[PDB]
Amino acid sequence: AWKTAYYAVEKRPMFFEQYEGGSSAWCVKYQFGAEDGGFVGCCEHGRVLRIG
Amino acid sequence: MKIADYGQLGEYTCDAKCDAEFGEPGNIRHLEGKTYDYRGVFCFNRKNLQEA
Repeated sequence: AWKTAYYAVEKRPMFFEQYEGGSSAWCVKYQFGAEDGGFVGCCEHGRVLRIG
Repeated sequence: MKIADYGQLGEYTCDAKCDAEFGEPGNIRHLEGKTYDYRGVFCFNRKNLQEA
């Protein structure tokens, strides 16, 4: 019964920045990143099936 | 002062390259001169000079 067995969390959307450390007047370098996470909720709200 | 040279700066480069080089800058010189002296002396005998 998802929406209670597992949660998904996001912090900020993707961002793009130009890097002056390697950006000559005839070149460019771009940097990007993003953050997120997730954590299991109730352990009792799901089951798994397997062979045996 | 005197400008001895102007030096070479910049050149035509392949477009694919992403940087440029340092040239050989010019040269400036400091110069100075001198002034000279002209001198002399002559003498007379008073009676001879007065009677000539």
